[PDB]
Amino acid sequence: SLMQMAKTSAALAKMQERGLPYISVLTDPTMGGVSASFAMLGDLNIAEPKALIGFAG
Amino acid sequence: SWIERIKSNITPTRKASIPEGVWTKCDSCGQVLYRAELERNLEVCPKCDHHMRMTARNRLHSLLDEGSLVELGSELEPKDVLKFRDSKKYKDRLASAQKETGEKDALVVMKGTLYGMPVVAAAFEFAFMGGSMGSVVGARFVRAVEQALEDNCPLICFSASGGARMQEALMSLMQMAKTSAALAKMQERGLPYISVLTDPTMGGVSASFAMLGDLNIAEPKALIGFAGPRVIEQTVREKLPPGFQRSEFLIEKGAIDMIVRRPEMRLKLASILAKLMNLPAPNP
Amino acid sequence: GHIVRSPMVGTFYRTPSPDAKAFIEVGQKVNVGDTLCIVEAMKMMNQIEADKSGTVKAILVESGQPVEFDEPLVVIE
Amino acid sequence: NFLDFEQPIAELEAKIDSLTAVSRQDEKLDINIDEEVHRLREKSVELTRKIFADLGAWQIAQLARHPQRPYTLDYVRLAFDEFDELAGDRAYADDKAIVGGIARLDGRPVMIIGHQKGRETKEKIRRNFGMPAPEGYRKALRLMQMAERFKMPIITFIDTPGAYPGVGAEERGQSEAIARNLREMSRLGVPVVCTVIGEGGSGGALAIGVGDKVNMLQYSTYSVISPEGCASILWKSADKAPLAAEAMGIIAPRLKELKLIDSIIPEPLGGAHRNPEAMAASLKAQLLADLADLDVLSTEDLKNRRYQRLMSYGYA
Amino acid sequence: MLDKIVIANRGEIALRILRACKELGIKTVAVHSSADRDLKHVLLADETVCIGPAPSVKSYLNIPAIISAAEITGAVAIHPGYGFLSENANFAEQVERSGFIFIGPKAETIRLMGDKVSAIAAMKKAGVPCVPGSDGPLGDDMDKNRAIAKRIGYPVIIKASGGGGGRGMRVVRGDAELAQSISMTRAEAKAAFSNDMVYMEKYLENPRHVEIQVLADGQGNAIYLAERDCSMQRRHQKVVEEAPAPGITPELRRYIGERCAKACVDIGYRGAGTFEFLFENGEFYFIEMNTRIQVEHPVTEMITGVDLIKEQLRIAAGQPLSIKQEEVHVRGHAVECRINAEDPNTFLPSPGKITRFHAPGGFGVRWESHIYAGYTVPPYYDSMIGKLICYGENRDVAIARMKNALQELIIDGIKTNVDLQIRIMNDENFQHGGTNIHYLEKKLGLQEK
Ligand SMILES: CC(=O)SCCNC(=O)CCNC(=O)[C@H](O)C(C)(C)COP(=O)(O)OP(=O)(O)OC[C@H]1O[C@@H](n2cnc3c(N)ncnc32)[C@H](O)[C@@H]1OP(=O)(O)O
Ligand SMILES: Nc1ncnc2c1ncn2[C@@H]1O[C@H](COP(=O)(O)OP(=O)(O)O)[C@@H](O)[C@H]1O
Ligand SMILES: *C(=O)CCCC[C@@H]1SC[C@@H]2NC(=O)N[C@@H]21
Ligand SMILES: [Mg+2]
Ligand SMILES: [Zn+2]
Repeated sequence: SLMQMAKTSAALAKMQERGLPYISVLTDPTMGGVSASFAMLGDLNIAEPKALIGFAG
Repeated sequence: SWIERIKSNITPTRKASIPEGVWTKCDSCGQVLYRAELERNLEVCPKCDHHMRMTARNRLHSLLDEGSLVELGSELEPKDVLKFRDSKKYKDRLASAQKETGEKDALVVMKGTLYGMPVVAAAFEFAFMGGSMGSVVGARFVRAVEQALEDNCPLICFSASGGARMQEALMSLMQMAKTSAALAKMQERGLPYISVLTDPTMGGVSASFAMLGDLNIAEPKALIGFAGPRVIEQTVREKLPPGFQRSEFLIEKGAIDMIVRRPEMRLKLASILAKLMNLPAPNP
Repeated sequence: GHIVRSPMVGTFYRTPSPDAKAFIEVGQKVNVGDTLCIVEAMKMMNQIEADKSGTVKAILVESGQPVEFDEPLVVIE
Repeated sequence: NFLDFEQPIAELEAKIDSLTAVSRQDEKLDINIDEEVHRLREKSVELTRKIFADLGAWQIAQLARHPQRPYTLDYVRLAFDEFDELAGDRAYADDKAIVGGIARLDGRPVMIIGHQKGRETKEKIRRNFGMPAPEGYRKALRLMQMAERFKMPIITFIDTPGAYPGVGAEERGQSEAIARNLREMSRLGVPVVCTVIGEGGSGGALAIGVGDKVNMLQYSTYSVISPEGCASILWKSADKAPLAAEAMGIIAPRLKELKLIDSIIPEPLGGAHRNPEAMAASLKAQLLADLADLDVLSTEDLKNRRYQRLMSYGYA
Repeated sequence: MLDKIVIANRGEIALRILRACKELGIKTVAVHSSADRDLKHVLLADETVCIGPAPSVKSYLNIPAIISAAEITGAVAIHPGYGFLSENANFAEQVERSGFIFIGPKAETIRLMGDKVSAIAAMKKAGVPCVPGSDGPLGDDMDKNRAIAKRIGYPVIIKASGGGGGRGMRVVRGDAELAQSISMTRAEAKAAFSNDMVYMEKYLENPRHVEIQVLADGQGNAIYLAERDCSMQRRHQKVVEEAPAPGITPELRRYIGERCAKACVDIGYRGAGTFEFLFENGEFYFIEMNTRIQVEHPVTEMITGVDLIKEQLRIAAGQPLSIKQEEVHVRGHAVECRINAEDPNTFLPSPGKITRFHAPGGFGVRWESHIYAGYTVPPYYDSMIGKLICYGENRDVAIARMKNALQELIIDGIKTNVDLQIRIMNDENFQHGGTNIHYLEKKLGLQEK
């Protein structure tokens, strides 16, 4: 699973360099690997109210 | 009985003459110094190791090898148009500084070589109206960057200024963008640009190209920042932290790469540039 | 009281320049921060600042008279 | 300070120390030191094999945390020269839990990024137990970009308990910084090699570990979560950490078969700590070999291969 | 002649220089520290200047304060003596340039010969034999270091080229600790003398310390006076020094003296200085040059009849040598015995007050010091409080007088190294004369049960 973060990051880079936007909307819970992989990486980071977002529980 | 003497006083009439320019002082510690010793230890008080001012031409000579020096932008001179009427006339200060320091403006540029490797250097003569970044300063900066771009060779500079040249008003401010554009044009090429900060590095110069090079080498106990300590003191109306805007503090706060003392500087630049340019290591 | 003493060796001058008013003179008291004399050494005319605010009772030296380390200069009562 | 299972090795060492004193201590005492030294060293060498033959994954983790070991500073000193440490993120601080710099490897210039737990208590607390706040990872990104720009290879060491779980670390975009790191490193035009010296893992380690090659010592654990954490969440306890270590597959050979790491660098007997110089030499040889067969490929082919290898991640 | 000079030193050498100055009619200026207010030479001097507080660095090494004194009093030269600022080439440069005359060699030779390795190199170039060794400062090429060690032959010794006072030297038994020993020796040199230069030189196990005194005016004249021998040492620090040395036939005397004179001419040496050596099996291996006036200068004065300090003060006044090589004669034999404030065994300084004191006197006995009753030894500098001598027409007579003088001598209030001097004098081998430098170190013995 851990390695998948890099795969997702590489794909997102491949797309951002193209010009296609990638908006990631965070919803509780957004924590640990997912938060630090592509949750926080898109052009925009839209957090729905009162949602729990971070890295460490 | 000599064991018990009178403790006589000295006779004032006795008089010996020492040459005037052979003994200097270090106000940082108070130890009188032998001028030739201080000048041979790159203007570094060997007692308290407190760095002091150095002449721009002396600095360039110190770094560059001997006999390869080539000054750049020597025909550029101030051409005040704002006729700024201060308590003095801006032309008055311009001429006074030019004659007192022997340099047209704060910045001097001298193409040269480092351990057989071509390089371009420059520095600020802080004595020149606080070493402000005048129009000529930015123009010479552009000239040096252009020289570096045309001839593949790292470009180096040293920072010493109290802020942009007020008397030229917005003309100086705009130069920051010119310098930034030139530095971008060079960084995109692959030619490193190392800027070594020296006290004082403040105001426009600090925020223009002092902090912009690949590396940011702050000489110890140097004052680096953006807003002068008096301005911040009046604004926050409080006590600034100890070591404020000090290289030993701005390496703690991430803005400053590495603290290098002046004697190593030439080797430190030579080794780092010979690495980055991917050239064989220099021979001591 | 207290005696302030030269911390270095050199010629003793009270007027900063050949024809100048003395930094201090008997009578007028000084404060902690003020220059009291000039101790020339190698043409670098240094200066001496008191540490205890009080009256200048007297001056134990005279201009042109060399002084040594810890040489008493002025006594403050 | 040897571990609990390295006791027989210890007491034999404890007899060995006072041999120096007995050489010139007092009362004319200068005994035939050489004979006793040779016999006791023979016994100690024989016994360590009797001790390090039967260690498994829970131990491996203990050895990976031996409080006497080479950190990135040690490997830099013992395999690298002309080392220049760049400290500073340019934003808010330089971090002591990460040390980076530019050095030479057999003439060749390289970039070195890795963690440094500090040796004793003082340098451990000054470096936050090798736990980097995000500013550290921003610094690592900055250095990696610099290395990419000047056609320079990157050598990275990875020895971190994990990204710091603290207020200051979370406030400053920990997740954001690590995401960016994982994004940029996957586009550099320069080869990347990354070891797993010491104890590493927990994602934050991956911030500087996405490269063409990956290598790991024989006693280095690379776990998405520390065994104790997995034990607490799943086993509902802490004492059952060894079971978690056995299940997860945190040991190098277990990972090796998983196509996750490209090579294991064998250690000196009893752990690399007994012969740090030998470990440094082995690491330097492995790094040079990795770089060699890597420089043949061009930058475009390098990046394409890197991307392809990433996609191989996961059985899917 | 020099119209006035400053005694930039303290004590035995200070008082001795003061006597020489008053003899030659050259007024004197005593630069003292605040603790050394009531020294003998201070009280017997024309004009006394205080330059700093008790510590050496604040007061006596305060080159600025010394030059201040020299300028205010109107001197036209300065005598540093030995110790404090004896070999500080930079002090020589500053004194030269400030406008005064540095009594001694020109700073250039101070720099060339204060670096031991450059000194040995120039000596090799000038024909003076040298000890096998690195032949250069040690680098970080451990392979080359061990190759040289194998070439010269173990054991070996590490010596800091900028070290002084018999400190900063370590003996290396093998390559096992060669790197660590070198590192710690360099660290000690950096800490003490601020200089890191270290070099490798062969180790000799049976040396007989020799040193030949030379006077050169710096104008192409260089002469060599009698020999010396400081064989007896404790921690490489001399205690007893006999001049000339037993068994040095006049052939060897003149042979080495001519080479040393040629060396002084080549270096263009100015002032009084001494080429140390090391002796065994009829060979000489240069090891250093003390480009100053040594401590055991008397033991050449009483056998040659020439006052060295007066020769120095004449050279500094520009006068060439007034003594030819032939006209110099060694008539007899001498011996010297330093007195120091240490514990006779522990070798811990024991500064204090001297309640009672009584010079030896008597024929042939010379007492150099400043001590006297009521003189509280300052616990702030070297531990020497007198250089006692006993000149005889042969070694037996000179030792005899020494024994008698030491019997007479009383110094009370502070422990001192008189017992040890008596015991050395009574030693059979020493009375024979010709022991190796270690002799005293070996007598020390070792552990007992
Ligand atoms: C907004 C700007 O960019 S310019 C604003 C001025 N600068 C700042 O606010 C930043 C720092 N402020 C300062 O006062 C200094 O630079 C400090 C804090 C480093 C102090 O350094 P100091 O040793 O006090 O130097 P100082 O300010 O006296 O500079 C020396 C001379 O340069 C002059 N000077 C310095 N900067 C400038 C400037 N930007 N424009 C005009 N003159 C200047 C000063 O007027 C002074 O002249 P003077 O001695 O003949 O009166
Ligand atoms: N190469 C050597 N071999 C043996 N002994 C030596 C050697 N060099 C120095 N020594 C010992 O140390 C003493 C002092 O050496 P020297 O170089 O004069 O040092 P210092 O500058 O401390 O007086 C010598 O008299 C000798 O006894
Ligand atoms: C240099 O000529 C040495 C003598 C010191 C001259 C200076 S001028 C300033 C002081 N005033 C004075 O009378 N002498 C001192
Ligand atoms: Mg010696
Ligand atoms: Zn200073």
